[PDB]
Amino acid sequence: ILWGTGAGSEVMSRIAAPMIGGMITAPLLSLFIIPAAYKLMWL
Amino acid sequence: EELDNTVRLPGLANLWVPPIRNRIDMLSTGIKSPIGIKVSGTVLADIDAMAEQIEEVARTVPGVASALAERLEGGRYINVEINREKAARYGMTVADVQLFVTSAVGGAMVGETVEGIARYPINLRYPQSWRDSPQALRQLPILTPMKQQITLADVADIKVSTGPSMLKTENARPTSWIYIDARDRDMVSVVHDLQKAIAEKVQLKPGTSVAFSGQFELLERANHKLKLMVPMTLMIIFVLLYLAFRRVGEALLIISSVPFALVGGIWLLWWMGFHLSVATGTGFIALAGVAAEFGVVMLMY
Amino acid sequence: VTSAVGGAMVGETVEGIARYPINLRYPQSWRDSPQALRQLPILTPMKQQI
Amino acid sequence: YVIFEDGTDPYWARSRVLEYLNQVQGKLPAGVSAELGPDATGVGWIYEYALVDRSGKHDLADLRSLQDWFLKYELKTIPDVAEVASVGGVVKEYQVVIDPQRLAQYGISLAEVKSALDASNQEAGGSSIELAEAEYMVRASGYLQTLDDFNHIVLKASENGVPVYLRDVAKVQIGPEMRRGIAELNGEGEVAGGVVILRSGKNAREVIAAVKDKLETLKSSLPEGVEIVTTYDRSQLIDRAIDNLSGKLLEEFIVVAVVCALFLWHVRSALVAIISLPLGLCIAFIVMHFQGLNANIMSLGGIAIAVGAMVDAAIVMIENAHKRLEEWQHQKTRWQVITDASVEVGPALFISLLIITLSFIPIFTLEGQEGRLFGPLAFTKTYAMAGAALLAIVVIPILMGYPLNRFLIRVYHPLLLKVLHWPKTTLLVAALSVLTVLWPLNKVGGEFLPQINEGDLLYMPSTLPGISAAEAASMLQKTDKLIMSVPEVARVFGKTGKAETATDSAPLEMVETTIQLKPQEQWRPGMTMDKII
Amino acid sequence: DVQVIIKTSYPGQAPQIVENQVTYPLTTTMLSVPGAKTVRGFSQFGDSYVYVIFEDGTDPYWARSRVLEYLNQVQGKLPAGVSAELGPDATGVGWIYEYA
Repeated sequence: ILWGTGAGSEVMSRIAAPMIGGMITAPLLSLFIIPAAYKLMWL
Repeated sequence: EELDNTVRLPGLANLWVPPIRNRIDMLSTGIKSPIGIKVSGTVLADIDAMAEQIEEVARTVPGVASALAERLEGGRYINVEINREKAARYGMTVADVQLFVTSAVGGAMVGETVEGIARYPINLRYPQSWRDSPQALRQLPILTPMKQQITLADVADIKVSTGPSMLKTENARPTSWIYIDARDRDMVSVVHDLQKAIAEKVQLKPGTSVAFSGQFELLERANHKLKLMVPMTLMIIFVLLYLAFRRVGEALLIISSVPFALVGGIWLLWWMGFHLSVATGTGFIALAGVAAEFGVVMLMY
Repeated sequence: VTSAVGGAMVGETVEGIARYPINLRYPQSWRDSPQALRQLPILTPMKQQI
Repeated sequence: YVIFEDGTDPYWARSRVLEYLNQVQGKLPAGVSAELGPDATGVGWIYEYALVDRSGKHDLADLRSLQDWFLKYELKTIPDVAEVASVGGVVKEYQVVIDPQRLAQYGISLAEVKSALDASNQEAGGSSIELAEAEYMVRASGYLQTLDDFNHIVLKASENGVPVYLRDVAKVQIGPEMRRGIAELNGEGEVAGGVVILRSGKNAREVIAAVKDKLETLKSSLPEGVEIVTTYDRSQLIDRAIDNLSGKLLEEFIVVAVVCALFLWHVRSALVAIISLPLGLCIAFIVMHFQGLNANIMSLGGIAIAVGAMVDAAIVMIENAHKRLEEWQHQKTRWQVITDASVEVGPALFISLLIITLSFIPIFTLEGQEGRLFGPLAFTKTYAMAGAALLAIVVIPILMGYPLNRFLIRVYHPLLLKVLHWPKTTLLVAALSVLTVLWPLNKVGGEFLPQINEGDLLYMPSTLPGISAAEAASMLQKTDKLIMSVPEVARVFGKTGKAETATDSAPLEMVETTIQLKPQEQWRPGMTMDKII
Repeated sequence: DVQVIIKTSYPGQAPQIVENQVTYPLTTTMLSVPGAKTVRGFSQFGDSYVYVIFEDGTDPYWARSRVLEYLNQVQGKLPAGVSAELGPDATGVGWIYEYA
């Protein structure tokens, strides 16, 4: 629905772009921020 | 762009819009164009002058393609002041002397004939040679009740003047609309540029106001709603997170992961060439939950 | 009875958005008391004075 | 007046009535037309003012025109305003006094005069002419705007003769209409004013504030020497009631705190109640919002007793927790004492709250005007008690987060020992008292409402039908000047007749005078309301 | 949105006359209808249109039923031959199919 080019695809692409953009930055960082902060918290 | 460049036709301010969106705009606001400025007040001359000034200042913004203000006093009238003294000297009431212009120079209907189910109206008027010019009206033959022959200049003074062509009123107050057309630059950018310009190089007049309408009002409403909508989402997420981990520490730990999601989303938005709208707001409100879900999975494992 | 003595509305003058009524009545001297009504002048359709 | 049954939607009734209105509009006389009343009830009249002139420049006709054509259209645009109806003043009219002598002289009947008047007060159509590219639309005059226009009206035109103008037969002047209602301020003199009506079941304070702000911003465009003097408003009474209720509730909470500090030797367990009593009320109001049920003065007066009935469970819980946590001290994780000790009294309090909540259904039972007036009170009481039950069941965390008694027990114990030795005698005396209670019941009458007073008064005299229009004004001025002489009245606004609204149907002999009284801090030493009246 | 159209015909009357005698008493009267968000209105050389747009979540038929009452209430003040007629049950966005 992001690469879609049809009828009514504008709104769906606009709604999908933020989610695809965030699901590349939030998980990649979480993978390192969750264990770090959790180890800090356990001590 | 090709359509706009091919049909210039001096004498028209071109405007191209989809049908459904254009009609929804005209229904919700009344302004056909995406951007519009309403000049309100009580005096027609002040409103017209202010609209002219604003229209003349708006077409200097680099992003604007055209700007046109609706004129209130753009109507030509032929005033026939019927002198009552003269009209009485010949023994004829006002109605008897204005019937010579409501039916002869006019042609108002008199009835309708039926044919099965259909119905068609009837007309009555003088020939065309008696409505050529005001000088042809001043020579209109008048058959007085005294069975006399006189002209229309002996009982009335006819002149040409200007006045309102149509009176648009919103909430029982006269208003003048200004249609702006800008297709190359952003919407909020040109709106802010016009606000600054008409607040800098144009002075207001007591009794008249200026209000931006069209898509901007709905944009501002949705923006305020989305701005006040984030706390509810964050609170629901935190509550449902404490419901699962039974600790505030882990809840805050994994709820502090949505900022990275927002950063990534705005970066991708900038990279793809999209603009910030209500669709992107909904996208962010939805992405918050997915980020929280991923954090929950990671921390649970 | 209704016009000369009553003074009923017979039209309205327009002064912008306003509207003010019009009257039609005899003088006060001819409609003061019943003895004045018994002497109210009347003009018959044939222009007779009674 | 078309009166429907009880329990019908007012809009449904209005639509049904209008459905049959159009069939009659064609049968009435030519000039008259029936109009539907406003969307308001007898509680509609909320605001009233008067257009006073502190000079001799503007007559009553000018003030009446100002109210009719300027203020009426400026005060109707308020969202929740049903209508603003004018009262008092004079309606200007153009009087054409005919002369019978001239009618007989020139031989002209009244029908032709009327026809000539009707055919000289309009404008003609100006359908655009086929001029050059620039299109022109015609316009013809003909409206009547001056007396000189009236004078130049052709009544009879004769060929090769002399026409007869209206001036040769009649005399045109400007005068007053036949007044159906006259208002007046203090004995000073007559005035013209307006009355604001509220739509059925809306907020009065908001619309009153809106109309006051509108009048404030509009006062600039008024003529020189014209003022708007208010004469009535509900906002004052409503604010007084709200302030009284708030003060009583605050005093009740302070008393609860003082008692908790006195009987428990300075412990802040009082907070456990100060936070549990308000919360309950909240729930009630929430429920009220889901079934309309606007809050009147009675539903507001009932919560003062609702909280007094609710405080018992909180006090019992606090007292039992204190007793148990003091007993433990003989022998913060180890505060299962506060929760076990709580549950050993919880269920009894819960069921007691439930029975006191359900014992109010006989007040929902009665319907009609009694149900309409007393309903909200019982509803708010029931919902408050239900919320109190819930909280008391969940008032434990607030309980864990936060002398004179020996005299009481020493006075109680011997009396108990003496009573237990004579149980049948005690039951006999109890029955004897329950029987003796039958004396005042039959000596006390039953009354539907109490008389609730308002800060204002309304004077209305019973009169006779026969009355003229000048004698009415004289009587009104006399009564106003007599009322204004009392040292406690602050402003009197009299009105004889109707106020140009379908809700007012008073004849020209019925006089209604609104009297505003000075604040109680200024009346006199003593001089209660009864003495004032 | 929920829109109600009131179209009134005043044969051959300058815009100002039709705005003073027809459009003004209608635009000022329709602003008191329960739930009226805004009331636009404009008059031309022979006609007068008034668009009443209501608040959100309003029944499309309750609005018409409530506008009819105020139409009846204001009909007594209009000029002799003028009569305000209610609009159709559609709006501008309802133009579905067009042929030639």
